[PDB]
Amino acid sequence: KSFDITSMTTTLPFYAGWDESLKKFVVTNRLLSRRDAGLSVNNNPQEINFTNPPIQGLNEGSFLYWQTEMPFNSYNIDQFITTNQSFYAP
Amino acid sequence: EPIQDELLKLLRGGWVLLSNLALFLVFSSFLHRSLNWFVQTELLVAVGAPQQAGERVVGKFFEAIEWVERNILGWKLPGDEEAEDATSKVYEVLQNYTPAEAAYSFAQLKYKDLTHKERELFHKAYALRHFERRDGRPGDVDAAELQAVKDRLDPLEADRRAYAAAKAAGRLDEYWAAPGREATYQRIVGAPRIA
Amino acid sequence: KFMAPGPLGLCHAVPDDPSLRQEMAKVAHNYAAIYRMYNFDWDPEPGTVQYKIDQRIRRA
Amino acid sequence: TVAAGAAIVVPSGKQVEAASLDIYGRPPSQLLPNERRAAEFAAGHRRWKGFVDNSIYSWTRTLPGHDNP
Amino acid sequence: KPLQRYIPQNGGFTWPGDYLRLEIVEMPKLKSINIKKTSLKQKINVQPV
Amino acid sequence: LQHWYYTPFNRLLMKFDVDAFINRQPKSHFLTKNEERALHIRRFLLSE
Amino acid sequence: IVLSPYQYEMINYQRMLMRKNIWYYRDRMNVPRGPCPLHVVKEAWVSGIVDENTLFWGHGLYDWLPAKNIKLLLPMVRTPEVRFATWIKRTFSLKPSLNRIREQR
Amino acid sequence: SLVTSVKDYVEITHKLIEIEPLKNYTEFGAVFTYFIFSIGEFFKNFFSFSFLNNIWSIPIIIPDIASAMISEVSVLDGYFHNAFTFLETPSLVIFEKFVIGIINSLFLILPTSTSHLITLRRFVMQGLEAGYMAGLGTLAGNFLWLASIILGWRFFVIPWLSLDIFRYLLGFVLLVKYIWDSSKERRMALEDLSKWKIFLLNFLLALTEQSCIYPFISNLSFGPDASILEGFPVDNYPQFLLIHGAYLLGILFGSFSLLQFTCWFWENPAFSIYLWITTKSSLKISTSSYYKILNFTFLYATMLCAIASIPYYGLDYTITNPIGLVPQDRILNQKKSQSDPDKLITETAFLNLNPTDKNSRIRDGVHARRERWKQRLIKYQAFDASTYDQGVYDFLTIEDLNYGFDRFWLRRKMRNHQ
Amino acid sequence: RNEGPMTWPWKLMCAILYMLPWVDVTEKTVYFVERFPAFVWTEYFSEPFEHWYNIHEYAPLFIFFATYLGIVRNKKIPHVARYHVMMGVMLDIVAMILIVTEENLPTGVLWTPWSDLFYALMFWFIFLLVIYCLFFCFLGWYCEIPLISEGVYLQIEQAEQLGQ
Amino acid sequence: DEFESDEDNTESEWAPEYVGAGLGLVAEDPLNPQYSLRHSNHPLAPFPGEPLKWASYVYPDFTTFEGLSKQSIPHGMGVMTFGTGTGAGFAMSQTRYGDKYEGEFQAGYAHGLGQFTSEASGEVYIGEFFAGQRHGCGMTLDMKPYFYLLERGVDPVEAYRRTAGAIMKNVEVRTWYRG
Amino acid sequence: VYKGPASIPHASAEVFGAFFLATNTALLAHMFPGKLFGSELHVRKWDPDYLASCCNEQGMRREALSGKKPNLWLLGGGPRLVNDSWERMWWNNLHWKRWKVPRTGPAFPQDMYWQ
Ligand SMILES: CCCCCCCCCCCCCCCCCC(=O)OC[C@H](CO[C@@H]1O[C@H](CO)[C@H](O)[C@H](O)[C@H]1O)OC(=O)CCCCCCCCCCCCCCCCC
Ligand SMILES: CCCCCCCCCCCCCCCCCC(=O)OC[C@H](CO[C@@H]1O[C@H](CO)[C@H](O)[C@H](O)[C@H]1O)OC(=O)CCCCCCCCCCCCCCCCC
Repeated sequence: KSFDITSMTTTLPFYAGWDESLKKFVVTNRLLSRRDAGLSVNNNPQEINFTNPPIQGLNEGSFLYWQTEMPFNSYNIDQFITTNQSFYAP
Repeated sequence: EPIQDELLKLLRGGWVLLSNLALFLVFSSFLHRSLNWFVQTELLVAVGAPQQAGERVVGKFFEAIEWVERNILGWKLPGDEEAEDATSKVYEVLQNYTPAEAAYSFAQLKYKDLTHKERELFHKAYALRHFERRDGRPGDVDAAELQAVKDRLDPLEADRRAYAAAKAAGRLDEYWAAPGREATYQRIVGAPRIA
Repeated sequence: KFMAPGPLGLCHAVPDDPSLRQEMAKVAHNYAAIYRMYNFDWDPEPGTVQYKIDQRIRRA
Repeated sequence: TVAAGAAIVVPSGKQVEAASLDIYGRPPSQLLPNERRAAEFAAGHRRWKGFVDNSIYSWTRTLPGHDNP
Repeated sequence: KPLQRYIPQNGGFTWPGDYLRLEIVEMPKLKSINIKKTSLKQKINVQPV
Repeated sequence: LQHWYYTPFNRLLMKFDVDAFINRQPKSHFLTKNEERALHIRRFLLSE
Repeated sequence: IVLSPYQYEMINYQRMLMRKNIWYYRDRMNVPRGPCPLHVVKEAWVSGIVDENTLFWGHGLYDWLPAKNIKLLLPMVRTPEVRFATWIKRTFSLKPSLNRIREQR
Repeated sequence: SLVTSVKDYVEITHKLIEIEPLKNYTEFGAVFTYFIFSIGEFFKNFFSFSFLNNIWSIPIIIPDIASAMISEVSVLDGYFHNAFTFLETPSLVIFEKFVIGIINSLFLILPTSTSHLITLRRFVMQGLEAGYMAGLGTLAGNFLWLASIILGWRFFVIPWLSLDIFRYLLGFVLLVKYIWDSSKERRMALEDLSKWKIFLLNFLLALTEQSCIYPFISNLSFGPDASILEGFPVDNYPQFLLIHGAYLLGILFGSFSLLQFTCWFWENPAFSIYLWITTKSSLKISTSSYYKILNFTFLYATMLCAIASIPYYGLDYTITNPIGLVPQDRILNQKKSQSDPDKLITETAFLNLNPTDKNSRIRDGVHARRERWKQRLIKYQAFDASTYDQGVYDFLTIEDLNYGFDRFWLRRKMRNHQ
Repeated sequence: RNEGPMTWPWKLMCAILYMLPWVDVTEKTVYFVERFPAFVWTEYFSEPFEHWYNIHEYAPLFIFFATYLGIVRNKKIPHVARYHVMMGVMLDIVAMILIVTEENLPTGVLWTPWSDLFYALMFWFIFLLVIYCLFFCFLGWYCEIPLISEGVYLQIEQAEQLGQ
Repeated sequence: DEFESDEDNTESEWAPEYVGAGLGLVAEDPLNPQYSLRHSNHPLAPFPGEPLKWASYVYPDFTTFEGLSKQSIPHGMGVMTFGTGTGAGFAMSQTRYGDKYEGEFQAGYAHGLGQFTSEASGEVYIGEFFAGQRHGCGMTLDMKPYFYLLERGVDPVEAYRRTAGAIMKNVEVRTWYRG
Repeated sequence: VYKGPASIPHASAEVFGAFFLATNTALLAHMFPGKLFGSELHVRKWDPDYLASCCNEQGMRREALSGKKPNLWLLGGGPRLVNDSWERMWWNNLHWKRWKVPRTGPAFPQDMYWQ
């Protein structure tokens, strides 16, 4: 008997496009890496790095804008409300 | 009976229907917007102060008069300086009233290796920008020192991007002739690079 | 059209890449494992797992 | 009103070069489409403020100070 | 109370990555020199930092 | 009134519509209470 | 089958819970396919793209199940027009094509 | 759109903070300046053809393995990996596609839609030539749309499909004008311009979205497809051209043959059924009141075809989508002036309301309606009218809002004597 | 006798007077909107109209007397505007007849879902009549309702000579 | 009076039960242990009001969640990809852009069984999680030489043939207490 | 007996009768799918996304067989040339694709429940 009880399958959807090395029209399941999807685009030989699509920091105005939309929140802003600060340090 | 006459008559009928429906919707929108003011005036009558409601109505007329005086003619209308100081914008509150400890840059929590200078560079780039600080001009952050700090932390991603850049051009053996690339190939993969 | 899960997929040709057919066999194996948990035989054959289970139920 | 306002608002090429060269570091026709419109708007807003200051506000400030509430 | 849902939203009056930063906040603005003091229309209710 | 709300004379039209709807399924899909109990028992013994 | 009033009210309650459902199914590559309201499910059933053994998910379930084992899905799908058109498509389009593709390869 | 122009204006005013700050967002000089500039550029682009010089298409380039999802690539017992890649690839097939085209054309002309009803009304109330031109109009419009899909003419198909609300309004205007013309029972003989009118009506109705009565039968096709609009596998360019041309010619030949059969049926066999109804039936009806109820039945059927899509869509999709909004847009929930919890835009405040949202009719001083169904839940909007997958339930349960005796018992103040 | 067309202020006044029967049936909207959510905007549109038509108990009787004595009999006003005013009054009377009918239902029917169907049909029928008449009022045309519009024509030609 | 002359104290008011993973409970019905979950917020508790929903979320930091949700909270099964910030109860220094967790979620935390994968460092962990914090038995692999050689244009079969033995010799199997 | 000046159009009572009966019948036909002589009432023949996907399929296949690199045509529009976010660059096609579920419809319940 095998170690696996269920089979591990790749679970990626397919799409059509040009291959540039085979030089052919191809159906494939090769998508762009998640390490750089959303950060950059290449619509020319030159590359555009986008300036604000992931937020990389937060102040009180932008925290008030995105208060119920974040996956986390830190102590750094929540010091200044006493019930929240008691939740962090009981 | 010609096609042109039928299209023009259809166009005129559609225009008159749409214009009258838009006028009805504009009146209904005004009637939805202004209900609270009429309700407060009616409550001021019904509480037992019938003379103060006329003051509210003529105050609305006098507010229209004051708007005409201030905006078209341009007169001072004294007391406006005390009204201007009562309110402020969000970025002005950030410039004047907030501590620097109420802003962070996601990388002072992620990297423990950061010095104080890289910490304030990340703070000025991502936490409080040049419009959110008092003595802040555009171009405060260099974005070349920031790239150097972002390459010092996680250097292998920078190596991967350098490889992709050299492969897009024709400088691949110029990539491999850098003084550390063969050594890090030897360290990661336990055999020397045959190719 | 070979990817369609109904009768329309069965009458169409799978390409001759061996790794793709390996993947299709694995997906079908997982689907059969899901199917066996909800669909049962009325009269199970002696020597099978369901026959053993039914014998224990009757004994209980 | 639309054409009469557009005579006041719409700037010429020298205002657009002037509004581009101080807001941005670059001369025009070297910009993204969204950042050309900022220079055009700044030139038009400067024209509007200048017109209001020299042609409407030069003679309406005779100080009839009254009519408070 | 009806509890609030933590779903990210789309649209708005801004392009993504920005917030409304000319929004009016009831909070005063102090000039550098005060003389013949009277009062403030909008007060600073929480004074310590 | 909760008991009177569900009397058959008050639910008659519903009894027509469901009788159409449930008859669109294959006949072998109808099960006895003993059969559904037995199938539940077989499911968790197969898990063991 | 003679149903009790208890069974009638249970079917009606389940129909109330399932009125607004949007369905999804998996294909032979374990890839989920598009948003399926009930009429899209009927079109896919008539065309032969799905059948009663296809894995489905909707509200009320934790995991993906074959369509025959999901309660009330098949009575919702199997309209008389759907049954007639499914029989027409199976008899005169897909089975001759299956015999042709068995003989040709 | 309008929302995109507002976003661009807000971006400009945020840029102007470092140079010349504004008083507020709605300062009159800046708003007037931007309005003049934007309407000037809109008219400049409208005198041009903005659907002609813009970019609608992109090339698709597949990433190599070094740039792909590296953690998803696994090697299975050596020599295999799961990064899949495959190509899409006598005169009997030409004849086969011709015959399949004839059968699928037979599937096209089943009388289940709006245009077939208009053609039948022109065959009955008016002469043979009127019905012939109506049928020719549906044939030509269906052929143009089908050939555009088969041959892959995206320059027409995709910009035309992008204007969806305009297509819906065009269908409404055409049907309402036809209903008003048909309600006046006008009767000339037949002239060339009046011949071209009815052809143009059925041709233009073929390009819109219309109602159907037997959609699963009508969308059946011979062959392994979900519709009659899917292509065939071919090996090179002339095989593509010949195979799809043969299929299109089969569609055309079958459609013209069915039109000739319809004309032949409406010349002589129709009068046999007509005299069987009007003389051999035991019912006693005149010939001037049978036509009256026939005209009313045709009017009722085409009015139902014009009305049916109105409960189908909400006002979000038909109104706020052309404005430029997305579903559950952030400006539908934006409140004005922090300390005030009321919505900034009251014109769309009805969209996406929870049952636990407060009702505004309970404010003091308001002489609103009496709502006896809500008297025991008076602080909330105590009904559930939710859509696709947007239902939210917090201490007002699903059963209390819309099930059985719980819902019935909560609304008992409707049925007090007074 | 004025035979001219309607102009826009008469259209606006007639639209408000057509909002009156919607105000009189707007309680029963929930029994229709529950089944067809696309019409949920009809739950919220008429709220300030409900407020202003109930400022006093004697307000709608005053409105009916004022419109009948000052618009319908006045021959200088164009005939189609008087037609639309009398149509609004007749639709109001039809809605009040429906209210009288729903307040005399027996107690056995009132505790069944048949009452829910009756409420939904009340709202939907008045809403359909109002939408149809508002469409033809914004066009500026005559619209003929069966069993209603002939009485409207007779009442106009009766109110006219209501002097000699 | 039952409604106005009685108030609940803070320490004696009713709350839903905490059951954790849900194992080891006493079954009221021996044939149906799930019936014992009915007083809790466990993801398999029967009839929790609103249905469990298929959520696809993109957060402003570009963390994404895909999977089952309860009242918009990730609470069943699914996949979380990490953006510039963090998620699933992980600490901020653990994740990088493009890392992945797959497995069980309760109340927004990684809780139960799962797999953590990082493309940037090559670390793989398979095993148990308690409140996002790596608790119980686990297996750790370093897949960095294979990933490194794949990023420099080596086809995967040749890369696996070069790196598989050194990857297999360095597998670690351990017990973790709290991270 | 006086109706009007006859230069202002009069709509007949048959128009309202057809409108009234057609609205009520459309509502009843939407509530009961499967009972319209065994059928139901649809408001379109083909999904626009389905039609566009077929047209893109044939277009790129014809482009590939002619020896060129194929192009995908996007519903809503192509990209904007910006540099601040990916979502702003691809806003028009994203706006088309976000409206998928209400474009498919319907906005009323798909199955009948008896209250
Ligand atoms: C494609 C071309 C089409 C024409 C282009 C028309 C676009 C016109 C641009 C107008 C810009 C209006 C300013 C928007 C300010 C929003 C700023 C914001 O943060 O909101 C925030 C502000 C509220 O914010 C507060 O407002 C206070 C005012 O009391 C303060 O003064 C400050 O503004 C602010 O603190 O919201 C608004 O004021 C509500 C506006 C919502 C509606 C947007 C304008 C829509 C009007 C367009 C109608 C014109 C249609 C013409 C069509 C012609 C083509 C056929
Ligand atoms: C860029 C800025 C974004 C702005 C987006 C603007 C959306 C514009 C929608 C405009 C349509 C609304 C009309 C204004 C309603 C006036 C009354 C109002 O404010 O009510 C305001 C009410 C909302 O009511 C509010 O509700 C709140 C609930 O939270 C509270 O109860 C408040 O007290 C109450 O005021 O809204 C309506 O009832 C909306 C009804 C709109 C439907 C009218 C049917 C007619 C539809 C148009 C017909 C088109 C015909 C085809 C034409 C062809 C051309 C396409």
